[PDB]
Amino acid sequence: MNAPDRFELFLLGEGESKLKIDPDTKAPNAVVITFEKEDHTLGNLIRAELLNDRKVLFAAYKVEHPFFARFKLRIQTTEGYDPKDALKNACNSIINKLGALKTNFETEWNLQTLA
Amino acid sequence: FDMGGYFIINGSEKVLIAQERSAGNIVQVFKKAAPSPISHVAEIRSALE
Amino acid sequence: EGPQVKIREASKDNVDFILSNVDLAMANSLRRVMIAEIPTLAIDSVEVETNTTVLADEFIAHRLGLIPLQSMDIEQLEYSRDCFCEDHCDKCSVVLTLQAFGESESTTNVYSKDLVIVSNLMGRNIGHPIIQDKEGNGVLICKLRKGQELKLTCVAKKGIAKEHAKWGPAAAIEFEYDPWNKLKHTDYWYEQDSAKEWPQSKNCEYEDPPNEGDPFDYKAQADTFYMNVESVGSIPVDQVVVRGIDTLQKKVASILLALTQM
Amino acid sequence: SNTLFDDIFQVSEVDPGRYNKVCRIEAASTTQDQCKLTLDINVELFPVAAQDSLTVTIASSLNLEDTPATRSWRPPQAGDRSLADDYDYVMYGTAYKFEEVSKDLIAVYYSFGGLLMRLEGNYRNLNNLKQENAYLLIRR
Amino acid sequence: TLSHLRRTNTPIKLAKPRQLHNTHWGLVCPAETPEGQACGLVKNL
Amino acid sequence: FEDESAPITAEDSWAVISAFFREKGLVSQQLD
Amino acid sequence: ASRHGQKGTIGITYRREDMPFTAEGIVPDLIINPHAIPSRMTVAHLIECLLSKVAALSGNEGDASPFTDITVEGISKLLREHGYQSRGFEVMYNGHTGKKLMAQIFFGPTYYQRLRHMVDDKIHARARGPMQVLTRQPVEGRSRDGG
Amino acid sequence: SLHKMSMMAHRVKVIPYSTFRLNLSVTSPYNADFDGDEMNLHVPQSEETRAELSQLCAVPLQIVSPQSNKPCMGIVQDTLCGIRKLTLRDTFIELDQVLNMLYWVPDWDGVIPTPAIIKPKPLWSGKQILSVAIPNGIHLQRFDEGTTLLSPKDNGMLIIDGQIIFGVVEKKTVGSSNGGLIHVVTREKGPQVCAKLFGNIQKVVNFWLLHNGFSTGIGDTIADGPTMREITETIAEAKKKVLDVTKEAQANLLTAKHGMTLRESFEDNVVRFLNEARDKAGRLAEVNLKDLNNVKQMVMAGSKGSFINIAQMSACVGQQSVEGKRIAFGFVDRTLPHFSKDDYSPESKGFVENSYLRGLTPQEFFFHAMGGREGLIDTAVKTAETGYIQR
Amino acid sequence: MIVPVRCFSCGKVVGDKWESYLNLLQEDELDEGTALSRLGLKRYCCRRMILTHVDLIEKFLRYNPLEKR
Amino acid sequence: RGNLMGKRVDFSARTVISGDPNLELDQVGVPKSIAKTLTYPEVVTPYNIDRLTQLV
Amino acid sequence: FIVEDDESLGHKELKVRKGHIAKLMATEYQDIDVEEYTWSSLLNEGLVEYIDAEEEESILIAMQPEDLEPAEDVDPAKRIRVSHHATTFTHCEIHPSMILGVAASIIPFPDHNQSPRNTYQSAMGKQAMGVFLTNYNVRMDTMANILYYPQKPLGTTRAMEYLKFRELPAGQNAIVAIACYSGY
RNA sequence: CUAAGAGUAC
Ligand SMILES: [Mg+2]
Ligand SMILES: [Zn+2]
Ligand SMILES: [Zn+2]
Repeated sequence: MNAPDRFELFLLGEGESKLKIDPDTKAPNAVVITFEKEDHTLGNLIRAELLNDRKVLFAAYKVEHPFFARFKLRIQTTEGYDPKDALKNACNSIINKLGALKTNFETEWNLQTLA
Repeated sequence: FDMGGYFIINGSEKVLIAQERSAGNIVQVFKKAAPSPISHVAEIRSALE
Repeated sequence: EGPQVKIREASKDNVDFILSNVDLAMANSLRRVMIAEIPTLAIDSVEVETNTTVLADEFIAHRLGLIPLQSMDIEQLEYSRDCFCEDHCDKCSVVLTLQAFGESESTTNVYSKDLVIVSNLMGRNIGHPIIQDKEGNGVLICKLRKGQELKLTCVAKKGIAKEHAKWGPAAAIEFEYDPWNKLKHTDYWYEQDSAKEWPQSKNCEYEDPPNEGDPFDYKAQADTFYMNVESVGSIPVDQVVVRGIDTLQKKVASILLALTQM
Repeated sequence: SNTLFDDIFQVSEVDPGRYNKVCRIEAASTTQDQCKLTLDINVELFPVAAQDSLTVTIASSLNLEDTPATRSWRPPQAGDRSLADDYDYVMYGTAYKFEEVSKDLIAVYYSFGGLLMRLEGNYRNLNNLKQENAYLLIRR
Repeated sequence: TLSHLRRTNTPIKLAKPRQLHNTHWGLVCPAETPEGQACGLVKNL
Repeated sequence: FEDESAPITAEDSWAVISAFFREKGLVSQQLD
Repeated sequence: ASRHGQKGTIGITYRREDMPFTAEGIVPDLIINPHAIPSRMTVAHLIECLLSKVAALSGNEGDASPFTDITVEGISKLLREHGYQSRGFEVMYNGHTGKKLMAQIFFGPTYYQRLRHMVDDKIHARARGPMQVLTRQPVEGRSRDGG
Repeated sequence: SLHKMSMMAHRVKVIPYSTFRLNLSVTSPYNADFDGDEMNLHVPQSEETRAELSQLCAVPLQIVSPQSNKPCMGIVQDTLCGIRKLTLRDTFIELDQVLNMLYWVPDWDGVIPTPAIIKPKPLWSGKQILSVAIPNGIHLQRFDEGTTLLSPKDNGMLIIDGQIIFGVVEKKTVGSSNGGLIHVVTREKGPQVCAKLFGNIQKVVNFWLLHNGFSTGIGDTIADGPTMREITETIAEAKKKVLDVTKEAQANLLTAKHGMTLRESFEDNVVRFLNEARDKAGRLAEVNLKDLNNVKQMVMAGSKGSFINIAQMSACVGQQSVEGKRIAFGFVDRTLPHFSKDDYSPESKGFVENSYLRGLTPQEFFFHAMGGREGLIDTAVKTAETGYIQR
Repeated sequence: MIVPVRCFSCGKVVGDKWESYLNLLQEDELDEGTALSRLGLKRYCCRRMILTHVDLIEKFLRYNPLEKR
Repeated sequence: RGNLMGKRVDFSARTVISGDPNLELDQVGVPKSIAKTLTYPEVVTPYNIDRLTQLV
Repeated sequence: FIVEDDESLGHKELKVRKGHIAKLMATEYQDIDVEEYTWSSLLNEGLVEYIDAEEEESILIAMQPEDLEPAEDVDPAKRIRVSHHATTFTHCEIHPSMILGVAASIIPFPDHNQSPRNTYQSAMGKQAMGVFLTNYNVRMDTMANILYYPQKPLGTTRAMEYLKFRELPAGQNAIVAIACYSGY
């Protein structure tokens, strides 16, 4: 009766965007980015790749409520480093690693004969 | 699998719950309370089937 | 350069491999994508013309939605939501038909091999119900006493396991790391001796056992994950892994595109 | 910045208690006959055994330069130089009691996130310790 | 249905009928009775 | 088993119980 | 509810990828709170879970009759022979991050009943509606849009 | 709705499912579970009623009850257990999990605390992260049994300026107890800050317990062989003492305690012996249980369970009593037809020497059923009578 | 009622193994565990999916059809 | 007792309750259907003309 | 069960022996050619007896035959039982698990539970959803609830195969984890 | 519609 449609887990609704960025006032050079129609699958990966960065002072994420498929991600970097740039670098690193893994798995599978 | 043991009254399945009672033709002796002038009462609920 | 993979076993439905030189987050994200995010074909809509069976209409519709269907070329199919047709067309759906009658004095079994594709597949490799057993009969959809009939038409769209588990091609995914507990990510419950009471995993043979005298290594991270991916049958298991990686990469690329466009 | 205190102690006892990663050690100063120490240490991260000589220092800051936490902690960047570079086991805590054990002896209590330390000795060299935050540095 | 077809009701003295008596052994279920007002009064064979 | 007059075991009593429920049923009292 | 008076409603539902999983990829159908166990002392629930795990592994049927000489020791030995921890604990991994859970989880099959009390037969709200003819007060019952 | 706290003003949050949703901490004043309980909602229809509902009946204003001048809401269930596990001395948290837990606190000021251990690896302690939730400026000092200014057992509690100096946080600190953290915070900073503290503690501890995990199993009710042997020896010694007292009474050598008959004194002695036997066996079993035992962990945190639960599940269920007496001779001079006449032995009159782990013999099962039936009957009669008295 | 199409927990397709399972039990006189292992059901989720099924549809098939053609 | 000391009322709801660790202490989760059924009368003011018009 | 002197063995023993069990087994297997041996045959030959509460006052009952009839290193895992140290039995319980009713006979390991939990389950299993009859499709009942996939219990009692619970189950075997996962 | 009864949830 009150159950929401399942496609609301991954389909953007009317009048909302995938990302929204809000400057954070608690600490300098920090932003909070709300990802809509996303969950842990993306958040944990992005956060860890951000934490691999050396100029990122703080990186965390949280899913405030399981009912809604959205999560908040707080990023704070050193002075002179745009947190949006940090997010871009983390995403580019993730894509490069996944491409390398896809290539390696394809090569390893082609080496098989019993499949 | 239906086991029966019920009636069909106006299309409704009706079951008779077993009603518990005290047995008849048995002498039972009971002590009475202090205020009452009778101390013990032996009674039988006589009945003939 | 990057994450390294070495696969132990390969089959038609199972691939057992080792994923080394990779972060725990990346391995877990890949596992989650394989479980939930890979597109697949499955029956979505059912029009029941005749049903004199002993099963309810939505009972059979639910069973039909759970029938695995070939999804090799599912990328060439469109989602019904972003197709310009009215309800369903040939660019976004596959139409199957089931028509069974109880003409035999014995029970007649309605299998998934009886499903017949009516729409024009346009050369794609989608729609055919997946047959695995040796007898050649697929899933046991229903049973018919003599004289009973079942006529119905199914429309199958592409979907993901997030919308409904019937679109999941992944079945179970074994996932393990650090079999010897050298990272001390668990504290083993025990009564007398933890080592004796906890059976060793099969992957313990692939790592060096701890020396029992060395100090705890506080700098070591988690890598070298042993993963075993099973396939329901909708797509080959190697394609399951490859499409999971592709889907995760597409998600991250979409994040980048949105960030750049805004 | 400058070491508020420093000495060399010998450990006489290590008590695991009910813990698996933390042990409480009692130590006696090898030079002074009245300075003694009790300290909880993450033995998993820094093993300690009985009859072990430990150089123990209490400082007000880790930067080599003199003092000019209220500032957010940051991961140590490559090339950063700090007092901790000269020691093996560094903790950061707060003083929470200055007990007067006797006429000459005073004891100072420190808490490093729940790991407790009690340093007792004559007040002539423990005077530098005051009610504030302090770094405890240990080298074997 | 099976439980309903084997149900006994006791209409409701100075006794304590709600208690599970010793003599109830093997004749009525030691643990099967409503939690409401009927506790102990309604029994099952 | 082989001996006809051997004493029964705790496992044997279920056979007896089965026979009872073959002749009586669950609602024997109502019908009776 | 289980067969031991462990009634409860569904708090939330998680998809498979969010549930904790064992090394074999098995995820639970249900997760119940540990705190339901100690106060209620439903040991039979745990014993039945262990016996069900053994029976599902071996293909037999667990004989859970009351006054038999079946002990947790024997069930544990049989479970150990099958290659699992004798007390039913399994090393599980957090669904969100994939990291090992510091604590091992009691895990196994258990028989549950769906009870007749569903929330959709109980939810009821009333702004304004039919009034009783005598007292001019709201009528009684959700079947009558009562107050 | 037996008291004013069972009717409180809440703020609406519209959610997409068919049940009312409420914080775990507020269930105690409502006496509400989630095993099918239903609750009612009333909407004020005017600004005056709205205003006085928000300013007099609001949940934060009800935190400290006039009933016993102590808070009525506290940390309960998972969070309680979790917090005890989080504040142990052993608990240490790495940088990534620390950043997550810090971000999970809504009002966190945005500064990362200096880790308790800086070298060779930056580690934070559980107390350090939990102290972020506690508002700045709170002081608390409680001394448990045997705690000194140094805590060898880590018991007691010392919090200075909102930082936990020492002590394992458990029921006595964050439960609905007088002088606890809830009481101090509400009396110092106000009800709003206390409600915010509830939220912060719940969020952080729930996240940590999510990523740490907690379970319980059948193995948690098992004591090793030597402890079981000692428990059996204790039970046997108690049965021997009961037999000796029975022999003295049968020889008539027992003298009646003044104010009671011979049989009453004998029953008192037997019941005392069996009760202390169950207590001793339970104490042995509890001592045997390791700190990793999950039932022991829940008892120590105080979230659920007690010593008697451990004793009954692992050592011995104990003496079953009906109407305050041992099981009566329902048959002529015997409790069941499986015993001889005039048998006053512990097993005859309802002593359950087996634990729930071992299982009950048929006689013990029936006697336990009689005890449970007495409990249920008492529940029904009690609720009726207490309702009338309360009205 | 009738054998489920997929295992509830993991999602392995077990609706095509009911007839093979019965054939193994009857024709080959295998015990349940060996038959389940032979069919490829290794996780105990699938094993309980197939082992505990009760095929009620047979009973439903005994009654004469309501609408007979 | 049945009609004066206590009586049935309008603008009331009832349903099953669930726990939510992600709700504040003073918050209550309300089903969307119930929120759509129960109503509050807000007087039209220059301060709330816009949002009330939008709701209408 | 009836117990007599049985002078041949020199001690009390059940009147029933392996031969009667064999005949009952043969009759049951034939039902699923020999002379029929039914419960009435046991009744007529003086093998079993009907006892009410009044007659039960004047008899001694053995709980189980194998442990209480024969005249007198043990497994520590087994529960403690007393021999009663008395050999004058007149009857033997056919099976102690038969003291339970229809609803309580479904509980697995009821002797390892607190009694109020058994009472709660007895009350709550009548509200369990299963298949009440196989002909539900031809009955126009006011309300009917049916599971799609009833499953027989993995842990099952011996008494529940007389209650047809395996034929008409009212539940499912769900994979359950006991964990403080998310606080929900 | 009204009334009576039965079963039931916390
Ligand atoms: Mg409740
Ligand atoms: Zn289309
Ligand atoms: Zn499975």
